[PDB]
This record gives sequence, structure tokens and C-alpha cells, in this order.
Amino acid sequence: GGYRARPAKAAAT
Amino acid sequence: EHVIIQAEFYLNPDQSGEFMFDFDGDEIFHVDMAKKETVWRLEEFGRFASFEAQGALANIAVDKANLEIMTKRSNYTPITNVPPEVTVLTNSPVELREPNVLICFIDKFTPPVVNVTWLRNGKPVTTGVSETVFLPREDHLFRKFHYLPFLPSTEDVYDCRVEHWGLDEPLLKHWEF
Amino acid sequence: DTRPRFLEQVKHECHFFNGTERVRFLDRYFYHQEEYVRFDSDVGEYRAVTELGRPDAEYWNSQKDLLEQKRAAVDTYCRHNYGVGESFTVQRRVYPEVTVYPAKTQPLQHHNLLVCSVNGFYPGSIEVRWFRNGQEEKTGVVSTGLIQNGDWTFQTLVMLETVPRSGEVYTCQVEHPSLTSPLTVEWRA
Ligand SMILES: *[C@@H]1O[C@H](CO)[C@@H](O)[C@H](O)[C@H]1NC(C)=O
Ligand SMILES: *[C@@H]1O[C@H](CO)[C@@H](O)[C@H](O)[C@H]1NC(C)=O
Repeated sequence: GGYRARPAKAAAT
Repeated sequence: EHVIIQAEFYLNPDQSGEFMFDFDGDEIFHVDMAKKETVWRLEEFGRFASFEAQGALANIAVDKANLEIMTKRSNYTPITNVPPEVTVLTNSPVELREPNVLICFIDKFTPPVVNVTWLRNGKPVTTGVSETVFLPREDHLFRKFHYLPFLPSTEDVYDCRVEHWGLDEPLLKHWEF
Repeated sequence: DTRPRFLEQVKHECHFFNGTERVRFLDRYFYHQEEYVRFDSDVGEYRAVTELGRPDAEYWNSQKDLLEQKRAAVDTYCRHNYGVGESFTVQRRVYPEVTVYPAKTQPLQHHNLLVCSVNGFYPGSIEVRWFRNGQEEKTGVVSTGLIQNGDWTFQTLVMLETVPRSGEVYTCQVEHPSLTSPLTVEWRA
């Protein structure tokens, strides 16, 4: 059982 | 029924980042950014589950870049300090000479920066104290716990001293037997 | 230090109903305390919450690969992490310790306050009731409410304002999902 991290997304520049 | 939240933040100019999992308002774990380690809120949790802390560090890197982007969009509108509400309590009924824990609950504040000090008879105490990371709220402020195990006696009084940029004077919350 | 602060927050939320039957995922981004863009699994794409988040909504919605990654999050992320920690989170049951002791409403009067201390239970849902000689006392009841200790335990004080007469028996009755029948503690004057 390994927790999964929901990835952040790079904002628009 | 249940809500699980993966909460993250990054704060300038302090360059402080945080990453944690929340279950129904309780912390499951957080990632120490310095040690790059998963820190389980209860030791039992680390025997049934795992988490690779590298995934947290990558998210913090994106949040850092996003904050610079959002700061430009807002035309560098800074955050407004919200001072905290502080409560001092024991986790069990107090008996003389029966070991107990003092709990300092710091609530409803932002930004997540605070200087907390335990005082016994007006002097700082460091032996045996512990604390949590900044915990998220649904109104997107923060809360925090500090703990001090102690032997109750009529000879001692205690204070939790909390300083926050939203406070003019340091906030002292008292407790005595 | 009076330098201005700038804060970025992200919250990835998984809401579960009836176990993992109904699940909803929210990808939420915050500037200071203001949510500006979010992904709701009920909608299937990002929506700007304020004007500050419109560039992110348009940009992120143009990436079909990112969107389907978010649309599968209820399976690959929410339901997965639910099963990872279900044994020590969903099914965690700790029964409370119940103490009863008197107190004073005025520091020089007599004991006119019965405190029912209910400590160390999980989860938070709990019902505390006061009785006098087998009759439920619903008047004069004050409580701290539910207090979170921050260590996966709760506590609460339920106080009954009363003038104890000799021979009276008071019982504090506690109901909690970790119990199969009410937990009662008596106090005699
Ligand atoms: C920032 O300033 C620009 C230029 O006046 C304006 O178009 C924009 O709406 C402003 N944004 C905020 C969040 O104040
Ligand atoms: C905490 O104390 C340090 C000095 O020890 C100071 O630089 C900092 O601004 C303080 N932070 C707060 C939130 O009061």
C-alpha cells in the first residue's frame, strides 16, 4: 500500500 | 462520509513549503522537505502504508513557480495577516502527580508562520515539547498544535505564548491547577 | 519583519459517499486564501473561480492528456489512496474514557456543576446525555463541543448545572460508534 500524489500543474505564463 | 485532502502550500519570501495528507481533519503524514522523509503522524501508520517523498518535492517546485506567476497576475497584492485564536487545554482530567499533557491549539490564522513558546513560571520550557505542521482549514486558513507533557502540581503555572504578524503584542494563554 | 508575504495553496480533495461507491475529486488552487481555479470531477474540466484563474482554465483545458488524467483521478488517486489507508483511518475505532467530577460556577459557592469528561475517542461523532435518578436532564447542559486533540483522538466536556441533593444519583451516558451499548458513569452526592 503506497500513497499516490496527485501532481501539481504549471500555471500559464 | 469521508474526505481525504492532499494539501500543499508555498510562501514567499520565507521560501517555506509544505505537503501533507488529511483524513477527516486529521493528519495522516507530512513530508519533511529538509530530510526528504515521510513523517507519519502516528508511528503505526508507517507499518501499513508507504509514500515516496520525492513526489512531494516535485509538487513543491511547481507551487514555487506558480506562486511567482500568480504574484505577477495579482499585481503583487500581498496577503492580509489574520491573527490566530489560541486555546490551552489538557487532554485528560488533571490529577496531582498524575502525568498529563498540555495542548496549545492555534487556530484560524494566516500566513502559516508563528513563534510558539511554552512557559513554566514565566520561563521557557523545551524538554519534551512537540508540535504539528501547519494544518489546513476549510476556509483556507491554518491551525496548529503544540504539546507539553507535565506533572500537575500546585507549584507551577503555565502559559502558551504565540507571536504572529497579525498580532500587536504576543498572545499569552494561561493555565493553572 | 514587515515584508509582504505571498502564499500559494493547492488542495486535491477526494470525497467518498457510501464507501467508494460515489466518489468526487476536486483539484483546487489558491492565492492567499482565494480559490481562483478548480477541477470538479462532476464537470470534467477546469473552471475559473475568479478572474485571476481564467488563464489557467483556458490553458489547462487545452491539454487533453492532462484533462483525462484528472478525469480518471477518482479511480487512480481517490479510490486507490482510500484503500491504502482504510484499515487505520476509516475503520479506526477508539473508545472514550468517561470521568465525572463536580465543579463550581462561582469560586466561593457550592458544587453546582457536574462535569462529564469524555476523552480520547475516535471518530468524532458522539452523543452525551445527563440523567438524574433515571430521568434525562435536558435543561442546564453546557458543553465545550467537539474538541480535536490533533493526535487522532477527540475529547469533550458536557456539564450539567444542578444543585445536588443527598441521595440523588446522576449518570452520564455516552454513545459512540466504537461502543455496542451506551457507556454510563454514575456520581452520588
Ligand atoms: C492588474 O493590473 C492590470 C492593469 O491595470 C489589470 O488589467 C488587472 O485586472 C489587474 N489585476 C488585479 C488582480 O488587480
Ligand atoms: C519569530 O522570531 C524571529 C526572531 O527570533 C523573527 O525574526 C520572526 O519575525 C518571528 N516571527 C513571527 C511570526 O513573529
